[PDB]
Amino acid sequence: DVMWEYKWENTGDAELYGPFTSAQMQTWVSEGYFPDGVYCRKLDPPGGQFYNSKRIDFDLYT
Amino acid sequence: YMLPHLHNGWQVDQAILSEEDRVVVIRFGHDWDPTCMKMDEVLYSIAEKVKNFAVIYLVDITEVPDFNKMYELYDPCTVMFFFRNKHIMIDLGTGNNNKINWAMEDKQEMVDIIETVYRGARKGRGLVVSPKDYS
Repeated sequence: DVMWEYKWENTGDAELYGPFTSAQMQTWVSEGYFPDGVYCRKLDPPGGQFYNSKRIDFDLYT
Repeated sequence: YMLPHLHNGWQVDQAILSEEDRVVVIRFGHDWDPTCMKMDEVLYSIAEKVKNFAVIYLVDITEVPDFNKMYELYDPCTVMFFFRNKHIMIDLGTGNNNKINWAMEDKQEMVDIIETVYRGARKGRGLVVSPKDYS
């Protein structure tokens, strides 16, 4: 089971958005809500490292 | 607690052939090579972390030249990925989807790549995208 968080800008100040399922992220991608992508990471483990969601295949984690 | 090495083509064949549920990660190069030294330190330090879904092997392409023509192993350091006997391609944004041929010393980054390869290939993808664009 995998969970995501994302922010609109790749900065230390941008608001991060609560825990989301992979299916949730996939739905938002396919519905045009991240037209330039968002900076996302898995919530486990804590390390993080943010990636542009445009390069993330959320369907791989379902 | 060194990384395992394979010493001939036959051993490499058996290793690629032997994992039903783990990515076979192969570093083609030479221990003496500086690029290989930096890549090996990454692989060594993440081997335990990824061990459930990836096994890493080091191959000296002087001792084992069998694949040099096949995979155009002309770079100092080449990391390639295999799942269920199949070469798994990764779009790294570099134009070459066959291999990682530079020492990336970002540990977690390498872990994330291997995990993407594993997850992709398990779902039958022969091509997967790397989370970060490498230009």
